[PDB]
Amino acid sequence: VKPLLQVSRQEEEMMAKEEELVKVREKQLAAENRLTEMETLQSQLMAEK
Amino acid sequence: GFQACCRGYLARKAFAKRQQQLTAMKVLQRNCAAYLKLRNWQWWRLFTKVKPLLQVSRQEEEMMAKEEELVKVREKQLAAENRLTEMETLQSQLMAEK
Amino acid sequence: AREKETKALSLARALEEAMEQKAELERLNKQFRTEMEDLMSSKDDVGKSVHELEKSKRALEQQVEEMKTQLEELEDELQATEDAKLRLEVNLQAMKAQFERDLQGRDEQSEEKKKQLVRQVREMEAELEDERKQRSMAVAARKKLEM
Amino acid sequence: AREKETKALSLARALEEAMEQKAELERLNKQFRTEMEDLMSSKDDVGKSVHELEKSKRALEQQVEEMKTQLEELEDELQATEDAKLRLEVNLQAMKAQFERDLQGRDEQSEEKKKQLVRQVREMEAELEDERKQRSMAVAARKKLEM
Amino acid sequence: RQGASFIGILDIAGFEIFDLNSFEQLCINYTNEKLQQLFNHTMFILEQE
Amino acid sequence: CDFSEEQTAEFKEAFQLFDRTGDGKILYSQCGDVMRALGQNPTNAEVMKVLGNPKSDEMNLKTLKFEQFLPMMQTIAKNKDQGCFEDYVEGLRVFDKEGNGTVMGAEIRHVLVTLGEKMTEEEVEQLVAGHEDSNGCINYEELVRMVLSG
Amino acid sequence: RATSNVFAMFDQSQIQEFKEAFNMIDQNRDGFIDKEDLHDMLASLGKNPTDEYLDAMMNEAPGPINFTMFLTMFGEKLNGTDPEDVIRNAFACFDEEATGTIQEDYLRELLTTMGDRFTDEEVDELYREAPIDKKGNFNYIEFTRILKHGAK
Amino acid sequence: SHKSKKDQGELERQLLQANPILEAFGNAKTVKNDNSSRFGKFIRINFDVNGYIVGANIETYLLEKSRAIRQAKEERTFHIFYYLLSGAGEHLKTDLLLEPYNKYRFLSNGHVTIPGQQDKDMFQETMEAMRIMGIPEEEQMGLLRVI
Ligand SMILES: [Mg+2]
Repeated sequence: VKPLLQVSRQEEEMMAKEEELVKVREKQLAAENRLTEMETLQSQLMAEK
Repeated sequence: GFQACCRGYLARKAFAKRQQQLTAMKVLQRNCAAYLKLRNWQWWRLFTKVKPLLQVSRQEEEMMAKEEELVKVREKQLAAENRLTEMETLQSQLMAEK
Repeated sequence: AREKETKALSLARALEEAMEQKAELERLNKQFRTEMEDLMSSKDDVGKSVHELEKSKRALEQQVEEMKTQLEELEDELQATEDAKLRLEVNLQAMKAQFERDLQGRDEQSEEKKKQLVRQVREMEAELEDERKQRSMAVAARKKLEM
Repeated sequence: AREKETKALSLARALEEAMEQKAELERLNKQFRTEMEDLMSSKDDVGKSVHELEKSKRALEQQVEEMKTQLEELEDELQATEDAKLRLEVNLQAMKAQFERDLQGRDEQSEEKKKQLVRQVREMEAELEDERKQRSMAVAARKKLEM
Repeated sequence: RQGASFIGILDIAGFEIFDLNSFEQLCINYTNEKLQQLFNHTMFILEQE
Repeated sequence: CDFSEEQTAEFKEAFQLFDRTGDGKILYSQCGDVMRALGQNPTNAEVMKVLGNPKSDEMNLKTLKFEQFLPMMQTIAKNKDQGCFEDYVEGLRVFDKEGNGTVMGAEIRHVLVTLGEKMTEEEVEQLVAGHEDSNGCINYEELVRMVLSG
Repeated sequence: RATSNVFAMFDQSQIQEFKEAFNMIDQNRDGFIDKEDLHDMLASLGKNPTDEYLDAMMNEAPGPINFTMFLTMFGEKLNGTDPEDVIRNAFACFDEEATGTIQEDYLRELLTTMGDRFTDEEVDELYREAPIDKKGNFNYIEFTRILKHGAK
Repeated sequence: SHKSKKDQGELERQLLQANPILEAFGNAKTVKNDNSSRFGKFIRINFDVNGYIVGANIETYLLEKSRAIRQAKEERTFHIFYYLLSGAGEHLKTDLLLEPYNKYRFLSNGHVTIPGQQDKDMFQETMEAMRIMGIPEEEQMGLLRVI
């Protein structure tokens, strides 16, 4: 009966939505951290220049 | 004369604020008055304990809301990574200039 | 004069109340005249249509019941429409506050980032401003030597 | 003060007139009701029952008239309420659209002022470096004098 | 830090004479003489200029 | 009365909305603010005048009935010292030292707090709040027109 | 109380939720709560004890309760209440900084002073079960959950 | 910034504490002034376009650092040396290795008092001033350890 049930399909779809959201959210936070750090490196290299 | 106009405007604004805040209070206190008795009613506390079970009967809106959240986050992260790589290449050029 | 104005207002209210009482007593007396002509002239009569008089009374009572049940509908309809208006009012006000929150957030982020730019620019302008004075000193010192 | 005092006292005179007419009708109607009910009481009991039937039927007719009047007044109140609710819904939509426009205005103003700031800042940096060069020239011309 | 205008408040070390005056007092009394010349210049010279 | 009862019915409610005696009465200090809430612009001098020059403590203690408040409103409605927008803009321009249609918010605050019937700093900050620009300048024509039309 | 069509009191979603509730709550699924159906549910969901005294409330809705009667008895106590979102929006008129909280004393003052007034006893009777902070913050956001989805 | 959101503002409260601190470390009792400052300072207070305070900057001049080492026959060194030595608790005396006034030879006159003051209370006042200014206890202890 579980392959017949729709609720399991809706839960699976919600989990897929959440998982892909989490992937893009992790990339968002990592990209923000990387940009901030690298920008501080760039600014320090400007001062050294 | 102009101070009388300003003080009138201020009093009138504060009155309108009181008027809406009083309608909000009427809603709030009427609802809480009904709650005070209904809170203690056996059938209500029974139904509310059943409610988590019947709440399984639910609409699809959270999945599309998560789809929108995904899209917004994805586009922001792509922009952030593009700006990061532009800044990093510029920083490497600053290394060459140093 | 403005005291007399309210004295007159109060007495006008009293006069209007007494006149409404008089109008009601007139209605009563005039109805009682016709009812006394019924009491003492060929009427208060039996059997000829008393089943129809009962039918009319029952139909009137039925119409009162119909009006009362329609009122028991209209009272809840008015209650529900008023409650809908209250939901409208409270959501509208909260929406104005929410849009004010959005406007403040727009300013908070945009102005903070831009003002950080303007701060760095102002710190650079402080150097430009001191360079103005250093140049003025240099040219004044040369004019002091040129003599 | 005097014209309004004369108005107040004339209203008081009218109030006393209405009050005395009210009291006159009060005792007149009490007497008349007593005389009329004695003519019911003295009549035969079935005819007396038909008088109470007609009396109650007339009162029930007035009751149905008052009921339908009240339902008409409540219908009008309900219509005015629904018109007000629709007005609030329209005003909510207009307010939403207005704040949307204001938000787009804030976005465009933020972008425009960011661009203006950065562009003028490039000019400020160029003129700063120009002032650096011209001050360096002034001090070089001084040193070439001192030498 | 975007200050549009400022009020400055100066409180220098006041004019000193001890039983033993040293390099510290020379610099203090020089500063007091400079501030007094600022008063004289502002009041009597810039005014008439 | 020499006044339209249709709005007297509204004034009864708007007066009652000031409720803090627990009944159909309100205290002398409120009288000016209820008159300003009903749409008139009485000066504090006018408020004291119609109240018969009460003492500053009596203002806290003595009270009006609506039957006494209605003629107060009528007196202020029928006769007034109120100027107009075309006058007030000419008054504000006295502070316009440059002719651009703008005046300094700190100047307008200082003026309103110090001259005439002095306003509190809390009131005046609520007045100027939202009329900021990057220069601290208020456009007095629009400030006056907004306050007057408000 | 008034006798209108029952649907006017409830949004379609709310009466649909009551229909679901009653289909779960009727236990011998004859279409009616009887006292056994009630105590069966009460024991099945709740703890081991059963309280026949609750039969003195089942009787309150006359006869064996049809879904229209079940809805009637809930709706007549539930009337005079409003959605969670408008109750949060109502609290927003007082929490001017949108902290999500009002002070315990300040909410007591607000409730006792104006409109159709609460007694201080009724406010304290809210506080005897409402969420509260020993620092004084009434976290009204949680109170809106407790008033509709909660009650532990 | 007096406003509808009426407050005891942070920058106002901190600005008032700056002088008690610089006076504790900078000032000393000479024969001419019991609160002789021994440095010059220029306080620059910055105002926005609305005339509200947004920042202050304190510049100082010519500190008489030599006073730390040696003093004339009725004078004190900088007040903080006496605030610490008299106001430190036994745990602080132990942690900072503090000694009687007669052990130190940089305190040429030993313990010397100022009429109408108590160094043990001025110590607590100075530490409260440092707390209000937001100098954390590790930095306050760093200062006292260097002293
Ligand atoms: Mg059953």
